[PDB]
Amino acid sequence: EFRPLTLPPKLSLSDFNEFIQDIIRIVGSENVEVISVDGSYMKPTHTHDPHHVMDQDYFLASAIVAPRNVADVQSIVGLANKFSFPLWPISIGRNSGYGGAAPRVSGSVVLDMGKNMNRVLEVNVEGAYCVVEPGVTYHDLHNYLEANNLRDKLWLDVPDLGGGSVLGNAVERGVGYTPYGDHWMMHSGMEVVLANGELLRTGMGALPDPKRPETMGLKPEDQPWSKIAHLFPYGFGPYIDGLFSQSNMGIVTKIGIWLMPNPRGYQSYLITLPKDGDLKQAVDIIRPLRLGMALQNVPTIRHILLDAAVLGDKRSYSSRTEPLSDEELDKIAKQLNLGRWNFYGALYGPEPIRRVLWETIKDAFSAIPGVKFYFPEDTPENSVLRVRDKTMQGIPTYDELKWIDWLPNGAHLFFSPIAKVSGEDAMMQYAVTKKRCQEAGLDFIGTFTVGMREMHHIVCIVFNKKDLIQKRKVQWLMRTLIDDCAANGWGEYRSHLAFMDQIMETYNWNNSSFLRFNEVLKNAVDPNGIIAPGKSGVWPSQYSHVTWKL
Amino acid sequence: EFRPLTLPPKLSLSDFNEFIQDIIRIVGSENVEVISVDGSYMKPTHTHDPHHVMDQDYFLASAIVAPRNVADVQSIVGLANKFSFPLWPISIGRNSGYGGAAPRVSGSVVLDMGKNMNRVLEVNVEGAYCVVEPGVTYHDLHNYLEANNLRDKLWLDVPDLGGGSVLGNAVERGVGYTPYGDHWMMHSGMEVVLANGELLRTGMGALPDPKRPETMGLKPEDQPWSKIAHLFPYGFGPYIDGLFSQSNMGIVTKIGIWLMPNPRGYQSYLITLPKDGDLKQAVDIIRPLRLGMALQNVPTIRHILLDAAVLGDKRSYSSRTEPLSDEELDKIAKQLNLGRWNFYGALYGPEPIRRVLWETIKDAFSAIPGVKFYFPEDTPENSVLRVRDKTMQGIPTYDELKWIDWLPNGAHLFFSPIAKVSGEDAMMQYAVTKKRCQEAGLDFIGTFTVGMREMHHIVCIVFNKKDLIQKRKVQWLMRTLIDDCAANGWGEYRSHLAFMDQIMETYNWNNSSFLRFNEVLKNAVDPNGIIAPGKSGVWPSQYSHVTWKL
Ligand SMILES: *Cc1cc2c(cc1C)nc1c(=O)[nH]c(=O)nc-1n2C[C@H](O)[C@H](O)[C@H](O)COP(=O)(O)OP(=O)(O)OC[C@H]1O[C@@H](n2cnc3c(N)ncnc32)[C@H](O)[C@@H]1O
Ligand SMILES: *Cc1cc2c(cc1C)nc1c(=O)[nH]c(=O)nc-1n2C[C@H](O)[C@H](O)[C@H](O)COP(=O)(O)OP(=O)(O)OC[C@H]1O[C@@H](n2cnc3c(N)ncnc32)[C@H](O)[C@@H]1O
Repeated sequence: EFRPLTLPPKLSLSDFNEFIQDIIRIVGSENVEVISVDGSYMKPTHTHDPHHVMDQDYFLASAIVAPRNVADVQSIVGLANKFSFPLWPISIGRNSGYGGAAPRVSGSVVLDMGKNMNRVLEVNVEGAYCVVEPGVTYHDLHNYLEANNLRDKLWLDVPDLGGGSVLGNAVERGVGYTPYGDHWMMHSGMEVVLANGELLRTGMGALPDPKRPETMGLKPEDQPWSKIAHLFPYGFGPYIDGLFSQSNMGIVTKIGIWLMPNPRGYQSYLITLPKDGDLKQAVDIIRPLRLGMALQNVPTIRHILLDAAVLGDKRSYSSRTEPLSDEELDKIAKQLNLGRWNFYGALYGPEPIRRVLWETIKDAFSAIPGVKFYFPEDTPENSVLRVRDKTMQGIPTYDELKWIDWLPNGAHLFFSPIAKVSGEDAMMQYAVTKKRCQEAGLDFIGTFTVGMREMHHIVCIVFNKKDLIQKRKVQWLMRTLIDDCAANGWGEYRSHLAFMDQIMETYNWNNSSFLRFNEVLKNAVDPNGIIAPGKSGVWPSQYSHVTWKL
Repeated sequence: EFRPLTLPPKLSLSDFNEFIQDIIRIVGSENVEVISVDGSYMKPTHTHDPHHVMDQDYFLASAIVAPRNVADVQSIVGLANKFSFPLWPISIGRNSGYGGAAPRVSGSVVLDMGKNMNRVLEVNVEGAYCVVEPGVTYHDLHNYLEANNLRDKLWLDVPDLGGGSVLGNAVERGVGYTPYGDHWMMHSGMEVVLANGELLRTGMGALPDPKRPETMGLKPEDQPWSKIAHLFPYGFGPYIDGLFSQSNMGIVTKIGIWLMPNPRGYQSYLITLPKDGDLKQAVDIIRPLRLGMALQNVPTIRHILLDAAVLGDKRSYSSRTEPLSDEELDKIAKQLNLGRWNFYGALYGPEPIRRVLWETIKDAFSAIPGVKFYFPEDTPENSVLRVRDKTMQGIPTYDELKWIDWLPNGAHLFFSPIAKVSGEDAMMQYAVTKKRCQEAGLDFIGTFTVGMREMHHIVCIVFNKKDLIQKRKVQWLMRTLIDDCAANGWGEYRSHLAFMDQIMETYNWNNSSFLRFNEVLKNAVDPNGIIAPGKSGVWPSQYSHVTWKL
């Protein structure tokens, strides 16, 4: 196709054309869209940032290509090398709040790996795992399990929503809510196309399945894995798996994810915490309970405005233009039957064991006056618990999409520091975050998701994506929480596109030895710097720091 | 000093002699030894492989050097990059069975990091971790907890002996026997000196601790870590940590390791299995018990001779010079009241929970005919249950050292394939391995250790290090088994010095793609190839493959 809206850097129009002509020859014109519209969650955009904090067309694709299979990927990459054409690989592109499917560098070909590379590759029962291609959503896989009577033997692990890529999310090191909630941790045996075009599998993926007649002359892409590939991550030698999560080191085409066996007993629950300051003692209680396997999963501590926004928009609670007061949140608390904070957990296993745990948990949260315990049955039917009852047993839902509409043309953006699993520290993070929010005039909205020794603090910034004063005030808000949080020893675990640079600039111990060593590994595997340049602040040498850093 | 037995490649007497006087000026002569003796476990050698299968002097150092502090290491690294000198960084060198301290390339300096770098830097109770310099053995750290009555709050996780380096083991991807047995996956935040000489801290350890008067003007090395440095491995960006396990990509100077809080109740146990055959049905039972969480640690499945060898040498069972018959092991089994395979585990937490689990396990294993269940109390003073009942609660011990002395000049070598957790696979592998040991004229000795979805199969080759006819047969055994298991789809998880190249060539999916990529990264970060050339079969460009591989 003829003439695009932004060309990649140093590339003439002539080339872009002799390039996209060559891509069209391989993939067919059906699998190429050249850009010369925000959409929705269900039909996600592949061109730009749908919850945009910078101008709408700031991070913008030049093309979008949907490779049919692994070989088309090698063919594309070969070409990208020949033309020095940056590539932005996506799986589903539902990475909203972090940029969605937009390229960090405008002009890049967005690689729609998920459109056609779709297959649930294997579901293995006795080894309790699955292999997945980029195009399998959480829902795709769920329906795979149901339509195979498999929901009786194995369970999933889902984020808040069901539309996200299984492998896409995992390489982002994202987080879910059962005992198998550490998604990256649950991987074994990845397949990757390298910057140079070669296919690599990792771990025991590197151990070939022994020759037999059935598998002869199969393209490497299409070859089976040897037994232990998806059972043991480490293989032998240096353990390079993690070079492919939050990286531009590779394009991931296959991943193994371990699936949790049906526990033979399930029960979700809600603990409501009356006062705002009950976060402090709550976290303090969750701490020995996490480290000692009374809490089996990844429980969440939600802010009252998180649940409030799922149920109804802002305009239905107050007409005010400024943020909500402390009295007015107690009013939304007493209203919905929730606390200021709300702690959602789940128990897994046979009744005998659930029994003891639950008494231990109840009897621990009892030192907080006015506390209240609910099973899903006890609550209203539109309740958030009644949604997370599904979420913490591996069932994909979409109800939690509703909080994005807490403001007119709603858009979210995550500020995601990590805090100690100590009540003192969590308050500190809160008060530091809560303060700047009120300065930018945003309401505070967030969850703590409870890891073993860590808490992901998801500060949910919603903003009117068509209010230009406010978008700029969020930018100022973000850039400041980052710096503030650092000045207090907190770094963010994951980053939006426009804060990649700054957040990375945050981990500068010993004069940025981490980024330097990272850069070194980038230039070695991607000589011409074509895979996802700029991702996580890692820039190859042909991209000037002065020109490209934000 | 002046005249070693072996110079490194390409390096003159005069050059070596300058390097050596130079190193002496930094570290002091009482930290430098030039070599111009096999030691014990209680005092390990630093020059060569003490359980040598190759000639005794085959893997040999030109000298040992012991840096006092991290700056020393940098200084040394810089001399090595100047003179083109191979380093071989150890912590303790108790890698008996895998080469001990021996340098893969002879003429290397062995860097004894543990001799002075020695300290438990931290033990944090709320965080339930520690920070550890290379020299902190398991016992050392155990003793550190006792001197602060922390034994009552925090528990270790330990390998079969107490001598190993906490981080030595950890970066070899070692294994122990509590809920915390996967040692590598219990690190957070490590410190590395790169081949270039620059100091790197990984993960959150790259977010620096914010400034305050009390820490002003400290060298990088001595600086505190930010609050989330040993709580959250991932940090931000590409996750390089695994690049430093079982590789030559740096010298580790510190590490964080998670510590398990006292569970509040602990019972260990021995289930014995009568027939050689029972191995099969046993493993099928393990599978759901492991996968559903009835089995909380890494339990092991032990071959009779291992136990037997703990209790006396071979000469204490038969004057036989050749392998013990199948029927003789039946005699031995009954002799000390064990089965032909023995299962050891433990239960963690309060009485109510342990009960329910320890029933779930009784019932499951009872399907095996002639089964028998022993708590520690039920067995004789000398028991392996008694030794292990300490081990699966993080107590250092040394009893299991005896089995090394099954044969007159007993030395052990490990063959370490992974197996699925399936009785049918386990049996196939066992059969492949037993057969070959037989053709080699050796007693088959071995444990499976139970990972969640895989089994570590340690075939324990013990042999008489002065028998040359035997040395050669173990050499034939090892190399035959490696291949055999590859032909049946099974890779080795960890390697001895003499088998590193071969093991790697086993992981040759898609025309050795895994090795090649590995070599790229290596050469990038080690322009001069001075860090441990040839570990894991990963050779820098200056080391020609023809000259250097076995
Ligand atoms: C809006 C929102 C988001 C959200 C959430 C709740 C709401 C209402 N709750 C989440 C949660 O509970 N847990 C979680 O991890 N994320 C949460 N989010 C954020 C986000 O929506 C989800 O994480 C979502 O699953 C991520 O989107 P997706 O799975 O579609 O990933 P992607 O769009 O493809 O892009 C992710 C990044 O990964 C890299 N990538 C992806 N595939 C490849 C391949 N195969 N090769 C190389 N790199 C790949 C890209 O760099 C891209 O930036
Ligand atoms: C003889 C024996 C061995 C044994 C065992 C039982 C017996 C009777 N049981 C083991 C077990 O249960 N689990 C396990 O993982 N290993 C077992 N072994 C083997 C061995 O005894 C122990 O594993 C021991 O812990 C290993 O020795 P050590 O901990 O002392 O390690 P090292 O010799 O100092 O070094 C080993 C390799 O690690 C790399 N290394 C070490 N230090 C560094 C630094 N600081 N930087 C970078 N790399 C480092 C080197 O590659 C070195 O060769």
